[PDB]
Amino acid sequence: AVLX
Amino acid sequence: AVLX
Amino acid sequence: SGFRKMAFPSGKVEGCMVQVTCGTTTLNGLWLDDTVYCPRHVICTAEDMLNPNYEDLLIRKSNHSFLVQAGNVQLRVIGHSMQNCLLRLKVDTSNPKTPKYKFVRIQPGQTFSVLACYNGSPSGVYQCAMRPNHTIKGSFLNGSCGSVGFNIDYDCVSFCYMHHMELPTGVHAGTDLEGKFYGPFVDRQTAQAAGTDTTITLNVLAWLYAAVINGDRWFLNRFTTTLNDFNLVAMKYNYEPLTQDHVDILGPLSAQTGIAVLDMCAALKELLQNGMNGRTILGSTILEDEFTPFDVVRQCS
Amino acid sequence: SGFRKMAFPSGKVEGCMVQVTCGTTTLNGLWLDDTVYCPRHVICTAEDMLNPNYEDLLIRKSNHSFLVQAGNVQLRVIGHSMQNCLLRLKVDTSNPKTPKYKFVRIQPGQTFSVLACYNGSPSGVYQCAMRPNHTIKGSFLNGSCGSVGFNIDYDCVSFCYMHHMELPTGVHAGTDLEGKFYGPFVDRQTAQAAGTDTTITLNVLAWLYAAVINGDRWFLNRFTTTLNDFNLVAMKYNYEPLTQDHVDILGPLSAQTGIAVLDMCAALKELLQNGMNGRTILGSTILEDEFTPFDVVRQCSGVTFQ
Repeated sequence: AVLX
Repeated sequence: AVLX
Repeated sequence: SGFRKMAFPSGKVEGCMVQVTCGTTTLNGLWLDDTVYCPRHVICTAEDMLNPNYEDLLIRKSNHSFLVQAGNVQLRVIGHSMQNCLLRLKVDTSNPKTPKYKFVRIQPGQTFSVLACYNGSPSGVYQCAMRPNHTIKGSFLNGSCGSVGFNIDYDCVSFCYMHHMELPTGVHAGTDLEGKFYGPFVDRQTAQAAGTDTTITLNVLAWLYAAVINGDRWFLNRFTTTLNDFNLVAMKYNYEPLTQDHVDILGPLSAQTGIAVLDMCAALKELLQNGMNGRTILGSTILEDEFTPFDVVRQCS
Repeated sequence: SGFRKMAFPSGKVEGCMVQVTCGTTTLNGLWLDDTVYCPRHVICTAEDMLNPNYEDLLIRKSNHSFLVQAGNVQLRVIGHSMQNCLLRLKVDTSNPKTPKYKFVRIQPGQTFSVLACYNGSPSGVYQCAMRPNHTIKGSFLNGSCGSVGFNIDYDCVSFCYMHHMELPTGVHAGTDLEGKFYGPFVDRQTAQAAGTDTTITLNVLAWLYAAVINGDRWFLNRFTTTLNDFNLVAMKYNYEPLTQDHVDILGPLSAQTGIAVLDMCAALKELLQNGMNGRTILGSTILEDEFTPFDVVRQCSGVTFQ
């Protein structure tokens, strides 16, 4: 997952 | 047409 | 990631909305500096609506006959005049919430956000496109007239639409902020019909670029086409003809995806001829045409 | 007439959006009175994000290390702490634009508006639903974390979502305004995946009621179904099981149109097994699941907000  |  | 039918944030416009009442008729108005703009048909009664003469009706009014309210508070009208299908009311105080703004007339195929209002109060905001036949597929109940359509760039609001009418097919008609109608419609309650609509080809291509940018790719193919071959097909399906200017506009998205515009056109050509067959693109089972190239670039950066 | 998915007017929320920056990490914050809320992962620069010990990583930070920006104005941070996955900054100025508000945790299926922000600048607004699998299908780029979702009731903003991350499938995950994630998700750049999702049956039924309210009623039939028989069919099409609680929620829409919920369920069942056959419903070729029963009432009733 990408911390946006 | 209806004036809205 | 993701792709949504996105509207501009509506706050700067919310602070401009007011209520304009004449006798038993209430509509929304737009309050910028010391002027309130609203549709002129605010001065019509039931009887006056089949065939009003706004010059007659207007001359029979004074400043005092217009009830303008910002929220619960009444604004003193000290002036009035007509500019095409709009009424302009001068009031004796300025809207401190007035944004940097301008009035612009948009072209069919372009998009804008609508702040739907009733009694001067915001209800919702949605994004839409000006159809090629000059109508909007809006969501408007009784009393929504005077609601405005707009775009925002930096901190500047470009007002492009004010709502006036609903046509018998249930689509919507209005003017720019000089009171000039989009399309050959007039502000009277006679049967008026919209021209046959058509699909905004340029936007459909932009939306297919958006699809590709978000991983939806099945519709692409090895083929390419020429402008003329593409047009001969799209026109069979009631798609607007595509021009070189439109091809040029798709350039940046072309570069970003590594798909040539005419390659994307061939993809679209096969879609029109073969249908989608159960499949979806960005969640849709039909080709979306209410996103411009600039919209796609903005959202998919 | 017409029927559109609409966002709430976002002005009241726009007035609360600020910019929060730690080092080279810039994201958005929510300024209410003298507190700024934002994702705690703002404190992470570079690859800290793999398996951050936020508790300790935070202990090192000082107040002056947070650059909070509202318009052209830098807000002085005079306090900071963690609440679950949110950072809480206390600033020396209570936000003059603070609307009446409320923090709520919403249920799967429920809808809300999202004000997408970058560098503290509101950029776009759209309506969406909390999916049954606890994600949202949003549209967010880099720097959008801290963007919030919300509803409006009369004059009160109910904040219900703050954005934290994008999952491998391109969908999104985040927290309530207490910092507690929706779903089993955690805020680290490890491998996490969304569960299989289902169609929000309650909302489809609401929308079918919307269609009927708007005179779009060709799909209605003279039959009914039991709840169990409906679910047996609908679950094969990947629809959420329909409960008696859901049936009761549709009560007001059922009363208004005079159509019993199970009679409508029979319409929906026939629609699933047979398709539309070229026809449309509220102009859509697809069965819509992002309008709640309440959304339908609010819109068909011209509800406004003060």
